[PDB]
Amino acid sequence: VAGDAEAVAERRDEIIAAMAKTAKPYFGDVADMTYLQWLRRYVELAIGEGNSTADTASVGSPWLADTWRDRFEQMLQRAEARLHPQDFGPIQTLFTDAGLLDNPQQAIAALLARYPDAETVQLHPADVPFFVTLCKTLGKPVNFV
Amino acid sequence: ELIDLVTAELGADWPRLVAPVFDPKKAVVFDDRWASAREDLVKLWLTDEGDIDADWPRLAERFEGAGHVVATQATWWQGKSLAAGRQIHASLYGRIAAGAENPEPGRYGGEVAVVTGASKGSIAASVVARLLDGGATVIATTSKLDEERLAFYRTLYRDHARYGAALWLVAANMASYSDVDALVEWIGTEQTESLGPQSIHIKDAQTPTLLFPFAAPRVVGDLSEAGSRAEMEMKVLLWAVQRLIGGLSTIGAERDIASRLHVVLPGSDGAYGEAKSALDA
Amino acid sequence: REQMSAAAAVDEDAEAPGAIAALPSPPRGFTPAPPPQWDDLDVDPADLVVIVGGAEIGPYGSSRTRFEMEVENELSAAGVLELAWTTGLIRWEDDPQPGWYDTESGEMVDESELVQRYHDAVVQRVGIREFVDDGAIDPDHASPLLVSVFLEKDFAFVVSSEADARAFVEFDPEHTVIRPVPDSTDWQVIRKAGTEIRVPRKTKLSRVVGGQIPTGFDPTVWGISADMAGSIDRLAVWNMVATVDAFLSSGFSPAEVMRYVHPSLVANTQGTGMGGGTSMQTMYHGNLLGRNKPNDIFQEVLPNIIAAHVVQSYVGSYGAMIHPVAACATAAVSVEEGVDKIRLGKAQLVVAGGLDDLTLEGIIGFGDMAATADTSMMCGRGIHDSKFSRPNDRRRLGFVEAQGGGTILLARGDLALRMGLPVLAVVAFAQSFGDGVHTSIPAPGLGALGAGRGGKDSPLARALAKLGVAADDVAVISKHDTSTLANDPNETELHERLADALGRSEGAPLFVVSQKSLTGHAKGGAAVFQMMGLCQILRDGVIPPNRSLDCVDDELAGSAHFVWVRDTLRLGGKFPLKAGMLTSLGFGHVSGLVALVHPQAFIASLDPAQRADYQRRADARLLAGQRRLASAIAGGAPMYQRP
Amino acid sequence: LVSVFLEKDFAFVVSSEADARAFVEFDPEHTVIRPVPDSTDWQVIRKAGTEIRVPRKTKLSRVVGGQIPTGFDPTVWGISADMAGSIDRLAVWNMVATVDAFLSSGFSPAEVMRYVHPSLVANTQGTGMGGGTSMQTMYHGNLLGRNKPNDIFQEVLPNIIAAHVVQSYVGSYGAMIHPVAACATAAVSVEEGVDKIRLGKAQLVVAGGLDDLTLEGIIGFGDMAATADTSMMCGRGIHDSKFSRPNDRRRLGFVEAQGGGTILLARGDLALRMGLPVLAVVAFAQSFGD
Repeated sequence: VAGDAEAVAERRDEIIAAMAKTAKPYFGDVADMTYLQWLRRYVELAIGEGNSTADTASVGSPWLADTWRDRFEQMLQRAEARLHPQDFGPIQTLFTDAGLLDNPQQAIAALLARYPDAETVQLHPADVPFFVTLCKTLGKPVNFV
Repeated sequence: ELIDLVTAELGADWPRLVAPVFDPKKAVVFDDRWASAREDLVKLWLTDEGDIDADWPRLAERFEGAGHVVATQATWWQGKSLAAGRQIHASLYGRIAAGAENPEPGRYGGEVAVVTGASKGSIAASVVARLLDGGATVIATTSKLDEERLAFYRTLYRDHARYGAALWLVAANMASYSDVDALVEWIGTEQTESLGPQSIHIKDAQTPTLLFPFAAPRVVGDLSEAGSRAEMEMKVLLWAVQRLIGGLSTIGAERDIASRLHVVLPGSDGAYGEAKSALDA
Repeated sequence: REQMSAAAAVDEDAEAPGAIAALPSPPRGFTPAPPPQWDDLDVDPADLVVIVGGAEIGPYGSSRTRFEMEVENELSAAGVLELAWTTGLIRWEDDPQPGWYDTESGEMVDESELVQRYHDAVVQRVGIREFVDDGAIDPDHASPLLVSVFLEKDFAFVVSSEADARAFVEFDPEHTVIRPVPDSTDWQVIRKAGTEIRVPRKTKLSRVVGGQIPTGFDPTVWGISADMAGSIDRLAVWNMVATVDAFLSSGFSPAEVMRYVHPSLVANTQGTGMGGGTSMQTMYHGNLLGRNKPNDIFQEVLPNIIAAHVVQSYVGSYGAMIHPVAACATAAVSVEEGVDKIRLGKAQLVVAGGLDDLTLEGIIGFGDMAATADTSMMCGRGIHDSKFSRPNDRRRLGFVEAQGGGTILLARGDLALRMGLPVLAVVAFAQSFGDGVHTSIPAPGLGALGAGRGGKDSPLARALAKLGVAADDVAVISKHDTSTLANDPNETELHERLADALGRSEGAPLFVVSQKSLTGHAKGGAAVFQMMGLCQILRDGVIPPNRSLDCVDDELAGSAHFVWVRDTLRLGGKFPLKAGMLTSLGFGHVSGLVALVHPQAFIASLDPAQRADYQRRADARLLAGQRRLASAIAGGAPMYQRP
Repeated sequence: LVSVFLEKDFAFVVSSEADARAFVEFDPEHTVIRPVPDSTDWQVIRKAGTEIRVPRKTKLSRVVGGQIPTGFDPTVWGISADMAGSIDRLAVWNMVATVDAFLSSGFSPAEVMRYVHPSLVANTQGTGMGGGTSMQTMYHGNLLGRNKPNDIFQEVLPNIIAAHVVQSYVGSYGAMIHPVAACATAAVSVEEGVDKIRLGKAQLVVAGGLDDLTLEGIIGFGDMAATADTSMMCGRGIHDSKFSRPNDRRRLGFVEAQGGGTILLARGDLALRMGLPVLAVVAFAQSFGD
């Protein structure tokens, strides 16, 4: 397929099936995702079960890379700044670089406790190129497509 | 030769300090109370019942001089408040209707007052507020008339107005004898504007009774101006106000004899000595 | 001095350690007022005409930004983004990095900085303001002026042929002398005394204030191609913009309508007001100056051909196309003919509306007519630029002209139920009128009260009683109110007569809404402004203010029912609004009434399982429409794709 | 098309100093100013690059058409001379046609007002374009300085034709709808009159429409080229009265004519109750798109 723009959109779904078969899969359609669904899919791809036995950054930190953990904190902070009902001012955020950020499950549940509409409100159309150029940059390459 | 004569004698900025501002096309009339009364009846329904007791006499007494229409609409809101079950609001609208029925003219009935120098947060502004609260016809002068001051005087009227009160608002420099003479001619003879096909009646004719010269001279301090300023402000007090009292006493002279104008002078240790020196001329 | 120096200078600074920015919120659904309460209606939804879509284009752009500036006097972040996208201040590019870029300087703007860096620019570009030329031509071509000089002298010439010289001197030869020049291979005419030559001096009356479209409105950013914008008249361009806005704001395509009904049951009654005044003066100026105008613009300059372009391009409907001209009630008469076509059964989805334009010829003719606001007179009275239009005010001296209009989408309640469509209002009554014998033209019209003959037996009261709306339930009057000396107190008299003809209880208030102070008097496209305003009022519950009012005029004081509003009354669940009344007193003896009822009449007509499924589908379509606008505002996949 | 550039003397007229200054307001960067006290004015003299409009007006002759009878005097009906002078001739023709229809079927609108209420009588005469001759008359008066009335920009509108008809003749308060489709205005006015009667909004509707060919009309239609070219048809050898030949092998476009008229729709109940001459029974009226 590769290198052929029209052939990509021709056999798109076959590529999705083959990547879901292999161990570096695709997302859903990211422009249709909910913020809660977005963060849970990222944690499912990166951490998963806490089951990995290869080259961790330390013991007790489930992230395989510092670029992956600040990837996750920038997605959390844009979820904050996007779902809050204000468009101007600096606002007190959560996630002050702690074990609450080192544990991803309690990080997500602390978001949904404050913002209940993170379960329903879908993703803004300008956060998709944010997410692509966020995954593009200069670190350990990411665990998905 | 003449301009540097005036520069050496009076000052460099003399024509812009003395330049005439007054123009009778820019006079603003604020005599609508029935409309703001109806809108205030609406927003009393919009405000909750918990904050009515905080202003229960004041809200009962704002609607004293109003119309038959405001009375009937107050009874309509009373009926709807009885149907909804707002017992405070029902008695409030009954009180408003009973008060708005009353026809008698107020404390300051027909006292055509002229107040000079009423800015935001000032004693002259509070005097204008109490005169409108009595129900007078106030003529306020001011320096420049723009959007901020227009909103200020409009909210001042719609807050403090009562029975038949009217507020007229003109832009007049209180350091120009041309403006003082034009202002007393305007308060004297009428102003009828005419367009092409027909005419418009604006100002009837007015003879004053009060006078309040609270004219603040100037707030400028970035010029090192004190030598010319120390006589220019003394002009702005003394000869401006006695030219003013001469004109306002003149305009209702031969029409209404035994009708006497009334002046209240303000005197504001050394400032009190300057005030007493301003007095005993 | 010594206890003022201490506290003010050493005032400490405290900044929060978290301190994350604020971003413009993602598109969430509408939050309407808590709806009122009335009983189930025995009316079947086959006998209801509802307003499903609607969009406009005027001095504030779309109806979203116009209503936001109408209520809260300032734009939201989405409105700033929409106007900066529309007026060309911001493009989306992705070659250095995907993001919005500035037009003139080209930098990655931050979403947190959008309002604080672009609010003042769009507030300058948008509103009632001084006439700014957007034709890229010389302003010294179209003005009446008198010249009559007589010339007795030499005529220096150009290289023409002998036949062209002879055809020039065909009219000449009794008033002239002919001399051949072989060096230029022509002749030379030389005319005697009495010969006048046109020496066109073009004057300039400056500072016309008006209600123009936003400066730098680029309709190509919607998706209309450049050759389309160049060849086709700009009224038809605006009509395409408004129509695709209405369909993609209520979440359609016409393809779904063609799936559910036959193409002969869809009509289009967009009667454009005058029809290319700018286009006709462009034709004649190209004819004089020799500009290569197309040789079919005399064919396709006609006012029906605007919506015929709309039919032959976009909707493809075979149905009954009726284009009316009353020149200040075209939208109103198009709406009432669309609704009585639906009352017949001739159609089931009608696209109604109308558009306008002010020309140089328009402003010169209206200045010669002298019922508009004279700029010299109003600046003599000392009124700023944004407050010339002042209806129900003591210092009013004529109307302000604006350009724009739009479209609304009428549909039958059966289609609304079967497709699940967002009902914005329920049309209960739409009607036009004449005025009768008045030979003296400054005598105004009053005969729009024929809708209320008989009291409770009148057809207006009977239609409102069919929908379950009593006489006191009519709450808001969106008056015509052009801010002239004539049409305000008599229209106050007209609504007073309709109120006590319908048998209004004594002292029930009527909220007077008049947004001509906000927009201006777009001539035949004003009823679309009024209907979008009244639909949005019945949605949100708020009442907009008349911000250009200072003192209510005296002779209005006899009206026993009106409430002139000066501040945004936010009626939540405190005072429910159930109906509304428009008027349009058009040019030259024409009047128009149309009532509107809150959409819970439509929700109360049907049965209590289909109402739940209907609310699901309609909310889904509204949300999908506005997030499709958000996808078009950010990424791409533009609106108006042409196969 | 004329474009000549002039570098020479400008002989002038007695104007004021202020009028001369207002003339040379646009000028002063392309010219020289010289005052003349003997004429109490100035004189502008403009350099090279200065173009002057030198309007030559061509003549395409022998247009064949369908005009109104030559010497049609509508004053002989009864319309006054000031009415004919001030009011547009489309509205003049509309008054003629309407009084012809009423006095040919034997009415007055007064009898209609006797038998029904004035809000049940309408007027839906949507005139086709609306004063093309009137608009070019306005602009030619504006250029040449003819003292045109200062309200003709107001009352030039196409609805105002039948609004003159209502404010003068019929006096009906009813639903006035004026449509423009520019070759089916009469048809769409008739179908909107009949479905208003099918509603019950009216019981007597005056429908119709009118047209006019202008010099602008014939020039624009000649540039559009779907009309009959006089040179082509005289090359084919066809006489003056037979250019319009539908369903013929030698047809090459339509012939334009001016006119129109009015018809009077009424409900059968009024027809029976007043005894009116029914000329036809309308069974179906409908418009369509494509």
